[PDB]
Amino acid sequence: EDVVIDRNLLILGKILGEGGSVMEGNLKQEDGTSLKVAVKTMKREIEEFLSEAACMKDFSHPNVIRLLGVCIEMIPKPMVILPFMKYGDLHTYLLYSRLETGPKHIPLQTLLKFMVDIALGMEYLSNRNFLHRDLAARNCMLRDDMTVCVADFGPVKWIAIESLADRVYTSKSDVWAFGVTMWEIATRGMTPYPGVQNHEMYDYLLHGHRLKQPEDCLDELYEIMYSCWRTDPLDRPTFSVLRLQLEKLLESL
Ligand SMILES: NC(=O)Nc1cc(-c2cccc(F)c2)sc1C(=O)N[C@H]1CCCNC1
Ligand SMILES: [Cl-]
Ligand SMILES: [Cl-]
Ligand SMILES: [Cl-]
Ligand SMILES: [Cl-]
Ligand SMILES: [Cl-]
Repeated sequence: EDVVIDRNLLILGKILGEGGSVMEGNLKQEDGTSLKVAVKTMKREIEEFLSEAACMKDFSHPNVIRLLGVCIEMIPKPMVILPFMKYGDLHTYLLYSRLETGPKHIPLQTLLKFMVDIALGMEYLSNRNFLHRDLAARNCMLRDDMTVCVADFGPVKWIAIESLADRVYTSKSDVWAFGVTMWEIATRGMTPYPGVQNHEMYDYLLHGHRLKQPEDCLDELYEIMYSCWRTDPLDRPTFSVLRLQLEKLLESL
């Protein structure tokens, strides 16, 4: 396909993360310049892979990570090629922000803009009937301009009650993972459901218990993230409704 990149245009560097592993890289480009890339390994069957990557490579949105292509080193081991992001994942960034060494205290207006950015990304993927299935702040990347894009597309405390039960997954389960992500950002990196263990989570949710309003968090913001966890998927808003709720709340500060 036009998605496959020659292994010779790619030089692999140091390991950055674990998701097999994700590496630093140089991509040699059509214009003779080299581009900083992240290279992530993957766990025939590769035809369905290449075909999915070919599909994702057509994505174009500031708040979705570009898939620049795929390499196959040879047993074939394929590798997803992505623009390198020195600011790393959101979750780590939030934790670092609570240290004096790390980034400055993040004001709420900036925390809401992270949420708007993810909403915009998920709005765009949702429209093309693409399901993420692993939305969480650890899988949102920060670009050099500090804009957030959604990533690592294709964790029980992010799985929506209907997906825990029936092994069903719709865009509305993605909306559930989005509210948990909104909570991770409002809490600046707390694990969801403190004092509840992974095995207790289905029964905790089944008895109607939800993520608790964070201490900083605005009531209006907590109403938006609470709407993402309504029992019936059909009663949850769409990403397009959510994006505009958040855009409108951000406008009023
Ligand atoms: N694209 C890019 O630069 N990637 C990328 C870059 C990372 C990174 C960038 C600068 C410093 C550093 F320590 C890590 S980490 C990472 C990545 O893809 N992490 C994944 C691990 C699996 C779960 N979600 C985050
Ligand atoms: Cl290499
Ligand atoms: Cl950083
Ligand atoms: Cl509750
Ligand atoms: Cl909680
Ligand atoms: Cl509460």
